[PDB]
Amino acid sequence: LVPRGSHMEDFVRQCFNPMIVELAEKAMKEYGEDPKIETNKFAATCTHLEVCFMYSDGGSKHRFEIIEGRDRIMAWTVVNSICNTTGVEKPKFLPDLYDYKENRFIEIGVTRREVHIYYLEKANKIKSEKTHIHIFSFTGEEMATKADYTLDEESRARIKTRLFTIRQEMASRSLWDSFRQS
Amino acid sequence: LVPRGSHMEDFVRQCFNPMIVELAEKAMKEYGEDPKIETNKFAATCTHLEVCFMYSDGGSKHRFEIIEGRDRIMAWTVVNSICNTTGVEKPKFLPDLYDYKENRFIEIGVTRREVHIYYLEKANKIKSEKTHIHIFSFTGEEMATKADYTLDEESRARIKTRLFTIRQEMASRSLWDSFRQS
Amino acid sequence: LVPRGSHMEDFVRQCFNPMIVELAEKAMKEYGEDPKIETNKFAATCTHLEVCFMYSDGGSKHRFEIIEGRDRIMAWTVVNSICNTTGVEKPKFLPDLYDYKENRFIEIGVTRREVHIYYLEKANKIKSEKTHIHIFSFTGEEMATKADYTLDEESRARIKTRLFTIRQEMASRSLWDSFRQS
Amino acid sequence: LVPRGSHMEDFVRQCFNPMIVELAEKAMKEYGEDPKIETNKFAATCTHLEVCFMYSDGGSKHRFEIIEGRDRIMAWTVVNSICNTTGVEKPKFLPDLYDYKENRFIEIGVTRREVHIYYLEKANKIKSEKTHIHIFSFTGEEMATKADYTLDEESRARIKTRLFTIRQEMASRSLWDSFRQS
Amino acid sequence: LVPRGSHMEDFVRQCFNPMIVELAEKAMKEYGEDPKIETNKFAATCTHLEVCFMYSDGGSKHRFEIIEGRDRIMAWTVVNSICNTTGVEKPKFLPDLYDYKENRFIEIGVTRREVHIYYLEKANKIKSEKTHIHIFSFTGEEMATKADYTLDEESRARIKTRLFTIRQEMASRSLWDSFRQS
Amino acid sequence: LVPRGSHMEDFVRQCFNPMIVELAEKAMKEYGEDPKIETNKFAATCTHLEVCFMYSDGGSKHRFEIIEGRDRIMAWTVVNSICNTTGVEKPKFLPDLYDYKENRFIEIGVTRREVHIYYLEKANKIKSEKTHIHIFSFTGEEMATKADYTLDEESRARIKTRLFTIRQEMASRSLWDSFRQS
Amino acid sequence: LVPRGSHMEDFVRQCFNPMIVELAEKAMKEYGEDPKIETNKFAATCTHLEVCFMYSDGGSKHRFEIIEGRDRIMAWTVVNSICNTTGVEKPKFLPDLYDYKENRFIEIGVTRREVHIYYLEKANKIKSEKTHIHIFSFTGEEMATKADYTLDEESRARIKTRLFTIRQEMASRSLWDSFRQS
Amino acid sequence: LVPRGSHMEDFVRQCFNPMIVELAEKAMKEYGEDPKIETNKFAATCTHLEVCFMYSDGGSKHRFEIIEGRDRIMAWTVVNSICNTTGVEKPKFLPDLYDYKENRFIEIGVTRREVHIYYLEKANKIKSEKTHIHIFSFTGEEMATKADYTLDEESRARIKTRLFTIRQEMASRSLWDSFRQS
Ligand SMILES: [Mn+2]
Ligand SMILES: [Mn+2]
Ligand SMILES: [Mn+2]
Ligand SMILES: [Mn+2]
Ligand SMILES: [Mn+2]
Ligand SMILES: [Mn+2]
Ligand SMILES: [Mn+2]
Ligand SMILES: [Mn+2]
Ligand SMILES: [Mn+2]
Ligand SMILES: [Mn+2]
Ligand SMILES: [Mn+2]
Ligand SMILES: [Mn+2]
Ligand SMILES: [Mn+2]
Ligand SMILES: [Mn+2]
Ligand SMILES: [Mn+2]
Ligand SMILES: [Mn+2]
Repeated sequence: LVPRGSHMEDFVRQCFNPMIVELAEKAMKEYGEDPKIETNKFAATCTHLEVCFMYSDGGSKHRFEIIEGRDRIMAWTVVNSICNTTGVEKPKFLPDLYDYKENRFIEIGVTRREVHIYYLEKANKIKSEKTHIHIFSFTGEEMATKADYTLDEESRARIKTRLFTIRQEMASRSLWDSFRQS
Repeated sequence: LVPRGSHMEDFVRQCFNPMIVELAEKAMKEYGEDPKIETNKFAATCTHLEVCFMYSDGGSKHRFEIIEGRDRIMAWTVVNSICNTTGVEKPKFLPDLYDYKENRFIEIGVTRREVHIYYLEKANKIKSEKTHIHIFSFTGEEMATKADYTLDEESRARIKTRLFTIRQEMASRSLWDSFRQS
Repeated sequence: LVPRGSHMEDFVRQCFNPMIVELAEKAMKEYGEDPKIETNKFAATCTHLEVCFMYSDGGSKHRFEIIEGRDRIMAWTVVNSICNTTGVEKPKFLPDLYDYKENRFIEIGVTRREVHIYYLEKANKIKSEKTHIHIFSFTGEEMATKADYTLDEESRARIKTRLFTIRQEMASRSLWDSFRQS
Repeated sequence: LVPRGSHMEDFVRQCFNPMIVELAEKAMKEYGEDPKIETNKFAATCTHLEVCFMYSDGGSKHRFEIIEGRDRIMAWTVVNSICNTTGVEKPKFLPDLYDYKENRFIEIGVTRREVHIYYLEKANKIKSEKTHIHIFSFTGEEMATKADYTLDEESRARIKTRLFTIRQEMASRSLWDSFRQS
Repeated sequence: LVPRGSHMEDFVRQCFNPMIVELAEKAMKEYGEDPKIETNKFAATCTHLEVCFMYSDGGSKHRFEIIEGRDRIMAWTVVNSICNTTGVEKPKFLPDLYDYKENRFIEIGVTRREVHIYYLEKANKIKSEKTHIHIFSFTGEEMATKADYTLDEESRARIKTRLFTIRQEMASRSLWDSFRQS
Repeated sequence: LVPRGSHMEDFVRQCFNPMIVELAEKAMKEYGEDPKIETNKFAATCTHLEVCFMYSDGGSKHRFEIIEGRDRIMAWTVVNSICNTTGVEKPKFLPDLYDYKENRFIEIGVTRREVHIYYLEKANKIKSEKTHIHIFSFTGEEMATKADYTLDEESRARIKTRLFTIRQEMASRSLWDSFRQS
Repeated sequence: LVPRGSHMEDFVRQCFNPMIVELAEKAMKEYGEDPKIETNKFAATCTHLEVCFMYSDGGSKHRFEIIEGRDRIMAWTVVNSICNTTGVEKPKFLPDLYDYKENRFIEIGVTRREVHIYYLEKANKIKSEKTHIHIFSFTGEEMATKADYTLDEESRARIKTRLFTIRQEMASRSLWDSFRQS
Repeated sequence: LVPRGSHMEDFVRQCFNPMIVELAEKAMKEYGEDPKIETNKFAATCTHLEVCFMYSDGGSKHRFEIIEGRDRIMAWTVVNSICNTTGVEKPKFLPDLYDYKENRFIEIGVTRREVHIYYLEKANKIKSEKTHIHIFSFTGEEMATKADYTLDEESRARIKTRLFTIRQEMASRSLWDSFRQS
C-alpha cells in the first residue's frame, strides 16, 4: 500500500512550514495512520495545527497554553497541571488551547462543511459545556460558543485568508475535490 | 547590451539589504526587464519594496498582509483569499498591502515628481475608488486618500528620512540626475 | 561518592532547558555541593531559576533586573549599583529580582510545604521588611507581601502550571517522594 | 500502558545526540512499537544507528551510501538505484550501508551475546552470500565476512570504545541487566 | 498560461535542495522560460546543476572551477580569466567546469536517450575538440572523451545512483513518461 | 608608544559587548586616536555608545533614529534626511539621537563630574537651543533640558545602574582613579 | 578573598576562546579552587587544555580520543572503555589523550622550567612506563618518551609558537613574572 | 575631502567578501589613510589580503601561519614567537606568511607592472635573503625566489584566475585605468 510519493504529499510539504509538517506526521503515527497513505488526513492535520498556532499567536504575550501538537501523555500532563492550578474541571477529551485571560479550554475545528453541522457534531461530541468551541471553514465562516470569538476581528480574518489560499492551492492541483470528500 | 557591471548596480547592492534586492531582481525578470540593463528601474523597484516593508512594519502586530514582493500568481491568490473572506470587491490591479484594522487594500507609490501629479496618474489608473492610495516623494511629501495617512506621524516620518538619504547617496555618485529622469 | 549517572540527573537534563541547567550546576559548585551527588538540590536549583526567569519575563519590557543566576560577586555588584541609584537600602542577603515599576527587591521561594510555613521561615530569615517576598508551591498556591502579587493573574498562573507538570514528571519516575523529603 | 516518562528514556535522550534519537523514534513507529514503552528496543535502535553513522564516517570522503535511518520506501529506492547502476544483485532484505570502494552492501549488527552466535543468526537470516556482514558487541569484539573488516583498526576501535562506555552508562543506572536480557 | 501550481513543480521543490532550485529558476528566467510553465525543463535544469555540483565535489580540494550556475556574463568573465591565465583557447560556448589537474573545460550532459546519440549531438554541437565531454543517463551509463572519465569509479557511481533514484521518484508520481518525452 | 596589551583594554573587551567595542575602535580611529594607547578615552567611547543604545531601546518601537555609532559622513547624511523631512533646523554639531515622538535631536553626555558642570560645558558648546541635552554621571544623577527626561523612570534607572556597575568594575582593577582624571 | 575582577582574569578571557575558558573554570571548581582567586592556575589550566586540543587536532581524522576537558567520572569511563577494547593496562592516573595509530595514552605537560626537570617530576609521578609523556615549555623546547614526538614537525611547531605568544602577552601586562613563580 | 560614496568603494564592497573588507579598512586606518578617499589603495589592500588567504588555503592543513591581516603589534608578536621557536632570524619588515613545511617567511606582492620590476623593488627593499618572495600580476604571471613557487600548479592557477576576473570587473566600470596608474 505504502507508495514512493504522491501529489498530495508533495503539495503538503511545499505548502506548510517543515515544523508543523513533522508535528502532523507524529500526531498521525501516534494514532496509527501513515502520513504517506492517508494523505488527505495529512493535509487536514497540517491545516488544523497551523490554525491552532495562528490562534495562539493572535492573543497577548502568553495568553494561551498550546495543548495540540504535543504527545497525548504530555498533552494530558499539561491539562492536569492547568486544572489543578486554575480549578476548572478536567475535560473528557483533549482540547487544543487553554486561554488564561478568559480561564477556559478551546477546541478548534476546521471544516469543509457548514460551521453549523460540524459545530453540532463536535459540540455534542464534547457535551462538556465548560470547554469553548471555535470553528472555521475553507470558505471564510466561523462559529463560536456564546458568539464569543475570543480573538479580535483582524487575527480571525488572517486565519480565514490562509484557509482560502490553501483551498485555492489545492484546486490548482485538482486535489481539492478528493479533499472535500471526507 | 548586457554588461559585466554598472555604477547604479553596485550602488543598489551596497545600499539595500540583500533580501529586497533578490525580490526586486525577481519582480523585474517576471515582467521581462534585466536588472543589470534597466538599472534605474532596478533602484526604483528596490526603493518601492523597502517602503512597502517599512509601511507593513509601521502598524500593529499583523495589521497588514503584504501583497507586493510575491509572484503575480500567488499575489492574486492572496487577493482572492482576502476578498472571499472580508467581502471587499476584487480590485482590477494588484495592490501592495491589505490593511485589516481599516479593511482595505493600499497602493503605495514612490515618485520623483509632485505627489499631486503621480496621485493624479495612479488615482485614475486605479479608478476603483475602494482601494486606498498613499504616495511618498524623495523630498519628504506624502499624499493619501481622504487625507487618511493610515499610519502614525513617526513611521511615515521614518519612510521620508530613508527616501531622502537614498536621494543623497545617489547624488554623491552623480547617479541622481539620470534617476530623476524617468 | 561521585557516581557515573543517576535517574534524577537524567530527568533534570531531560526536563529543563540546557542554559538554566549550566547556571544551576554553577550556583551549586560556587557554594560547594556537587550537582551529581545532591541531585534533589540540583532539581530544586533548576526549578527555582526557571521560576525566576518566567517571573522576570512576566512584566513590561525591562521592568525587572535579574539578580539570581549570576555569580555572588557580580550579583552583589548589581545590588550596589541598584541601591546607589534608586536610594533603597542595601538588603542583608541576595534577592532574586529588582522590580523598577514598584522600586523594590523580590525574593522568590519555591516550596513543597505550605506557603504559610516557608513564608514564615524566609520572612523572618529576611526580617529586612523592605524586600518583597513571593512563594509558589508544587500544588498551585502562592503567597506574597501585602497580598501584592506584583504580576498579573495569567503569568503567575503559567508558573503554577509549570510547577505542577514538573511534579507530575517526577511522580512518573517515582522520584517525587524522595524530592518532597527535604 | 503508555507512561509519562521512564529511566531508560531519560538515559537514551541524555546519552545520544538528538538527531539519531528522532531517527530511531521514527524507525520504531514505522514498524509499530512505541519508543516510550519498548524502551530497551529504543536504546538498541539508537546504538545501532550511531554505530552505522560512525562506520560510514570511518571511510574515504563518500565511500559509503547510508541505507539505514531512511524510511523503508526511500531505503528500497536507494537500494534499486545502487543495483541498477553497479550491477550487484538486489538483496532480499535492507542492508545498512553500500560500500563503493569494495562494491557491496553491509549489514551491521550490534549484540549483547557472542559475535559467533548473532553472526550465525544474521548470516543464515541473510543467506544471500553477496551482502557483507559486520558484528560488534558491548565487550569490544567484532566478526566480519572473510575476516574482511572493511575499515582500519583505529575507526573500528572507536566504535568498540563507544559501545563499552554506553554499557558502563547503563550499568551506572542499573539498566544494563534488563537491557542484556533481549 | 501561468498556473497557481503543478505536480512537477511540487516534486522539483520536494526532491532538490533549495539552493540549486533558486539557481535553476534563475538560469531559466535569464533565457526567457518560466519555471512554472516549462516544468519538465525545470526538473532537467535542477538535475543538470546537481550533477555539476557532485562532479566538482568529486575531485581534490579545489581541482575544479564551477562555470555552470553563474549568470552568463560572470560565467564568460571566469572563462576569460581561465584562458588568459592557463593559455587554453577560449571555447565557442560556455562549459560547465574547468578542471585544473588536467587543464581543460568540461561540458556535462544528462540524457534520457543513449549516451551515444546525445554524445553525437553535443560533440558536433561543440566541434571545438579541446573541451572535454562527459554524459550520464537516467539508466546508469556514462560516456567521455578518450574514455577519460576524469573522476574515480566511486564518485561517478554516486552520480548514477542519484540519477536513478530521481527517475524512480518521477515514476512514482507518473511524471516520468511526460519527462522522458523531450 | 603602541603596546602589546594593557589592563584597561582587557577590561574594556571583558566588560562591553563586542559590537559596541568595534564601533568605538572605529569612532576613535576616524578622529585619529589609537584605542590601545588612549585606553581611558576607549572606555569612555564604549560607555557613551552603550548608553546611547540603551536610550534608543528605552522608547516605543522606532521612536528614535540612532545618529551616534555611524561614520561622520553617513551620520550627517541621516541628519540632513531628518531636517529636510521634519523641518527642524540643521544643528551645528552631530547629535546622538533624533526623537520623533517629540521631534528633536538629543545629545547624550556621560560625565565623572557634576551633571551641572558638564551640562554647562556642553549646553554652551551646543548653544543651538533646539537640540535637547541629557546627562548621566557614574554616581546615578541625570540632568535634562526643561527637566524633560524624555524617557520613563524605569529605563533611565537601568542606565544609572549600568553606569554604577561599570564604575565598580573599574574600581576592582584600580583603574577607576586614572579614569576619573580626564 | 573572592574579588570583583583581576588583571590575570581579564587577560585569560581576552586571550583564550570562551569554550576552553568554561572547561578550565569547570576542571578547577571540580577540584575545589576558584578561578577568580587562583588566577595563575586558571591561566595554566587554559594553556594546558588549548595545547591538548591542538595536539589532538595535529593527527589524522580521529587518531586521538580526548580524555582531558571531561569531568573526572566520564574521563575514567572513557579510560575503561579504551582499556577493555584495546587490551592496554588501565593507568594509575588520568592521561590527556589516547592515541590509536600508536595504541597508547599520552600525558601532556606545559612547564615554565626545563623540559628535563618537569619530565623527571611527571615521569616518576606516573612511573607506569606504558603511558607516553610529552612536555612543552614557554621557550619552545619539547621532550618525549623514546624521543618519539608522536606528531609531525609542523604541528608541534605551531604549539611552540602559541606558547611563546602567550608568554609575550603575559609580559606585556607584567603578569609573566608572577606566573613564572609556581 | 571625505565623500558620501564613490564608484570604486561600491565596487570594492560588491566584489570582495565583507571580512577581508573590514580587515583592509583596518590595515589602512592603522597607517593613516581613509579607505573612502584613497579608494585605489583600498582595492589594492583587499586584493592583497584575498591573495594571502588563498595562498594560506593552498597548502596542507595548517602548513602556513597568517601574518598579514593582524594588527602590527600582534603581527610582530607572532613573528617573535615563530623566530624564538624555529631559530630562523627575525626579519627587518613584516612578512605575509610563515611556511612551516619549508621553514621560512613569505612576502606576497600583487603588481600591475612586470613581475621582474616589482620583484626588483621588493627584493632589494627586503635585502634580507632568508625571507622568500612571491609575486603575481593582474595578467597571470608569477615570479618566486629560486623559482620555488612553494604551492602546486592548481592553487597558483586559481590565484591568477581571480586576479584576472578582478581586472575585468574593474574594466567594466572603467575604474581599471585609474587603478593601473599607481
Ligand atoms: Mn486537538
Ligand atoms: Mn481541534
Ligand atoms: Mn505593487
Ligand atoms: Mn505600489
Ligand atoms: Mn536567590
Ligand atoms: Mn529565592
Ligand atoms: Mn538496517
Ligand atoms: Mn543492521
Ligand atoms: Mn552549462
Ligand atoms: Mn552541460
Ligand atoms: Mn555623539
Ligand atoms: Mn553625546
Ligand atoms: Mn590531564
Ligand atoms: Mn597533562
Ligand atoms: Mn604584508
Ligand atoms: Mn605582501
